[PDB]
Amino acid sequence: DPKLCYLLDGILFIYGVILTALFLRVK
Amino acid sequence: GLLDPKLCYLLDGILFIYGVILTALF
Amino acid sequence: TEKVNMMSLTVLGLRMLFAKTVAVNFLLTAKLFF
Amino acid sequence: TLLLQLTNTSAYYMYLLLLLKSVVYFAIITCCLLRRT
Amino acid sequence: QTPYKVSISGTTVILTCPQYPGSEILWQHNDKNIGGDEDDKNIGSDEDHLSLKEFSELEQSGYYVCYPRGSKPEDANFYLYLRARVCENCMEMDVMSVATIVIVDICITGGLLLLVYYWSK
Amino acid sequence: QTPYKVSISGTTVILTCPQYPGSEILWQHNDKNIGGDNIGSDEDHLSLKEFSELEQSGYYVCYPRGSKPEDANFYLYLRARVCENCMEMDVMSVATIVIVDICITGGLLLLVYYWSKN
Amino acid sequence: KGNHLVKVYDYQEDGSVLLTCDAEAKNITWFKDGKMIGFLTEDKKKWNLGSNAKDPRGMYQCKGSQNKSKPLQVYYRMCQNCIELNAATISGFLFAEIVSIFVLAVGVYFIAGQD
Amino acid sequence: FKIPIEELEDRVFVNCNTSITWVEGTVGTLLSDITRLDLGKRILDPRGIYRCNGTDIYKDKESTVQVHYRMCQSCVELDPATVAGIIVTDVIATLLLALGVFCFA
Ligand SMILES: CC(C)CCC[C@@H](C)[C@H]1CC[C@H]2[C@@H]3CC=C4C[C@@H](O)CC[C@]4(C)[C@H]3CC[C@]12C
Repeated sequence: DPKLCYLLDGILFIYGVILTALFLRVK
Repeated sequence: GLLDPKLCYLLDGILFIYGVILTALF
Repeated sequence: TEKVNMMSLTVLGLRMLFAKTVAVNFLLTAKLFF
Repeated sequence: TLLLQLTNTSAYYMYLLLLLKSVVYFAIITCCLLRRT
Repeated sequence: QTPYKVSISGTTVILTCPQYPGSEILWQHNDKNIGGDEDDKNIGSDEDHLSLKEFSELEQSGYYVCYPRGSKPEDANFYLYLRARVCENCMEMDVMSVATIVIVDICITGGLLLLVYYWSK
Repeated sequence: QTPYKVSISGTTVILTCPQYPGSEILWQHNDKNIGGDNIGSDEDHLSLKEFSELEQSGYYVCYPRGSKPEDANFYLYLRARVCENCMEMDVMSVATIVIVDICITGGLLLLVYYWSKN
Repeated sequence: KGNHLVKVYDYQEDGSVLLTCDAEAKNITWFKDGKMIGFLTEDKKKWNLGSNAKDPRGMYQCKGSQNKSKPLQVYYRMCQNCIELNAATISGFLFAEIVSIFVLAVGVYFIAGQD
Repeated sequence: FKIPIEELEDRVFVNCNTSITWVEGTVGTLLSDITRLDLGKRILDPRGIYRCNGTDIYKDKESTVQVHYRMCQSCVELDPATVAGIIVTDVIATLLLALGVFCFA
């Protein structure tokens, strides 16, 4: 279960970073 | 002990909120 | 059981502080680019 | 409960390492920024 | 009727018999005197309560009674039997506590950030 | 004189008492004698795999032939629990990992930064 | 009996272990690998070593009215620090490290631009 | 009459030779059996006040004892050598985040 938690955390973290990049580009 | 529930849903919860706010603003 | 629980609490706190630090670094890099 | 402890300490080492790398990136970032500004 | 109050913090343990709050009361441990016996000054009684340290699970965890002056231990029918795995500088917190502390951290950092941002106009 | 040396590797443990150039070596645990017409017990080699904490612990003696197991210099208490493929790390390990991490990340980041600057 | 007065105290479910010897004497001291670190005063007979998670070790000796008796050594392994080294976690090691350093390189690449 | 508290490997029990009366605390699960009460699992922190009278030969004398177990499996060992460091580095982090965001305008 901690393995799944860390994997999900990393995937969602990368998604957050890329979406911050895309949002800050469109401003 | 507290196991995953204290550590799994806690930070995943707030960061999920971060993604939702980001999507709406964009 | 006692030692394990503090290990979990410490790793959670350190993960939170990691998220805060990465937000800081993103903010700084974005500012230097503007 | 031993497996939980092993995974816990592995994650703790992971995150300490990630903190170290984030600190070095902050150091280079702030050096460059204070040089430019 | 009034139940005994027990407070365990670190290793020191405080034990109270609140039946008689207007006077002093001695203490017993399976009709054997303990505390303040000119030796082992760590284990000692108080004016109204008990104060023990270096608590052991194997020994010193049995039947306790509070008794007035010159009173047989079998007079009072309200005894005391407790068990404790004393954990020095080590308390118990449940998941709502850590959730609230994390929420407090988020609230304070967000409030500080919003305040400095608004202050900068 | 010298303490008994133990080097636990993986789930297998190792131990012997080599304090003599030439001498007879035995091994006793609560005055038992097993082996000689699970446990690895040789005439000069002792080992044990699957070291269970509960059923494998206690006292150990390594004393040459010719007497009872009550004259050797000292005993040994070995309350040990071991998992499958779990290396244990200590002060020397963490410092080396941190310093090599610094070296690697600094070198690669400098390389990419300089290459990107053109 | 057998010049082996030192005996480790067992049957303690808590996080602490003890040792004792059967000898009567006054103002007894203890030896750690033969050095003067240990001391025992009156009113106390069983000496305390420490928790089993602190990984204690070394030599320990007890003596009484008899001359210098025959010591013994203890060893402990409870780590609470060992890390997994199977293929199920080193793969995560490498994935996390590579992803993080790649993100770092992307950031520094973009930083090496405007100047 | 001192009431004896028996203890199995993972069961905690209270036994006395008359009806046991509940006034405050936790019983665990309701028990229809008389002259015996089952409390609950060892790791449950059972708190409670239990009251039962004397026996037939010991008629007309009450016997009330308070039972508490502190055997915690959810307690945390608090080390001051780590919490101080983590709180001070969090303070530094928020200070410097405030500095960075202030620099933004
Ligand atoms: C994860 C951290 C450490 C590094 C991630 C890199 C981030 C901070 C970088 C990579 C590329 C960058 C973007 C590149 C170009 C632009 C366009 C400009 O008009 C506004 C800023 C903006 C939108 C930048 C914002 C910051 C940015 C998204």
